[PDB]
Amino acid sequence: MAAIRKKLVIVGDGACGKTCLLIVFSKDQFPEVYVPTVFENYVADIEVDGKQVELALWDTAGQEDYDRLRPLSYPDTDVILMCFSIDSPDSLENIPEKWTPEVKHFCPNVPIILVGNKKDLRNDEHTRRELAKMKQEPVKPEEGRDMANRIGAFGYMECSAKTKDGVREVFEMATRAALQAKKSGCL
Amino acid sequence: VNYKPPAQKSIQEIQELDKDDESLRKYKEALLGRVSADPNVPNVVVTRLTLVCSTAPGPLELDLTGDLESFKKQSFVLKEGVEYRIKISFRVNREIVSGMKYIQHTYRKGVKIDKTDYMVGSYGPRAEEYEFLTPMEEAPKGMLARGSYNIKSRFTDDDRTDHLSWEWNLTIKKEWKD
Ligand SMILES: Nc1nc2c(ncn2[C@@H]2O[C@H](COP(=O)(O)OP(=O)(O)O)[C@@H](O)[C@H]2O)c(=O)[nH]1
Ligand SMILES: *C/C=C(\C)CC/C=C(\C)CCC=C(C)C
Ligand SMILES: OC[C@H]1O[C@@H](O)[C@H](O)[C@@H](O)[C@@H]1O
Ligand SMILES: [Mg+2]
Repeated sequence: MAAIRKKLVIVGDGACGKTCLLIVFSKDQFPEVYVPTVFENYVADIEVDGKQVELALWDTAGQEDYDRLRPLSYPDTDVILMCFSIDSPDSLENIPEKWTPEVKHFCPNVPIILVGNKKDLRNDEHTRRELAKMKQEPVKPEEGRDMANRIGAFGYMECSAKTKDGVREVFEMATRAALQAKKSGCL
Repeated sequence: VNYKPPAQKSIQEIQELDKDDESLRKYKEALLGRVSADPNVPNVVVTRLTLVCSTAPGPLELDLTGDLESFKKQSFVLKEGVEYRIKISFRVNREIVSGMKYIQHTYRKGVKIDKTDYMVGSYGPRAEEYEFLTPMEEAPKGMLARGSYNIKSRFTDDDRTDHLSWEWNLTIKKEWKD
């Protein structure tokens, strides 16, 4: 009985809330003072379904400037956190347009968890007021869930890193997807 | 889908970008190196192609460093119904390989009967040799599956380079060589 090691990579649009999500789950504290562009590789102990798991957390740089560098983290990935922001419908649009194409390309069979970050801003009035000027509104849970089945993800989850709500349930589902795999070869 | 390949960028260009972002400087340092080498060598050099099998009497190997013509002059036996992985051993020297993958067309008397491809992935340059294992797969069996096959193997990447192309022969018997 030795701890299982699984690799988790998190991708998604820039400033959509990736790094903060990682820091919160890792250190049980939302960083209000300073937030790195990319978070150092943290290994987080986590137990799911009676299984001890060492979860290696890999942050990425979602900028287009690193479209060539970012894929270096992809090999040996066991589960991936594809993220968008609830307060940015534009970020959701990139899920089937930019991120699903990349992940499925570099990580052919790695299970995908579609995550909706900053869900605390869904019923935030300031956010809605600003989004109204673009004929836009916060993403609905239905919209997220729809996209998840569309990209063939293992499951849809939403959380708020700022309130720490939903974070746990995400990384638990992520770990579950990582902990599992007809016939293949050259028939 | 479909996926558009990354824009061309040397490693030097990458380290220059956001030069004073410590979190991003560590990130690059994490993925890239701490690399020097002969500029006259290919950026990518696939060295071997090893068969990894529990049932196999011993590991079988495709040396891709020599005269690739020799593999037409010989065959490789594979016991039917065994499950195996493929170990790809390659080296990266100067620049990033973007999404290197392994294309394998399996012909039989000029007839394409199978097409398999594995995404090896993206790798930066380093001294230590790289290594990629395919997930566990199993060879076929039956009187049809048994026989001799003609294989065209190829290594490419997202920049449509052909790092290596060669053909070889595979024979599927009831038992191993010995
Ligand atoms: N309201 C809200 N804001 C957040 C949440 N998570 C992150 N943020 C803020 O949004 C920005 C996201 O930064 P970061 O996580 O580093 O983005 P990324 O790493 O580039 O994806 C930061 O300025 C955070 O303060 C959240 O759950 N709710
Ligand atoms: C039908 C496709 C066949 C099974 C591919 C067989 C060969 C491996 C791939 C590589 C190693 C082959 C040994 C060195 C003999
Ligand atoms: O083997 C990798 C090779 O890929 C080609 O596209 C480049 O022109 C070479 O500089 C490089 O060495
Ligand atoms: Mg960040």
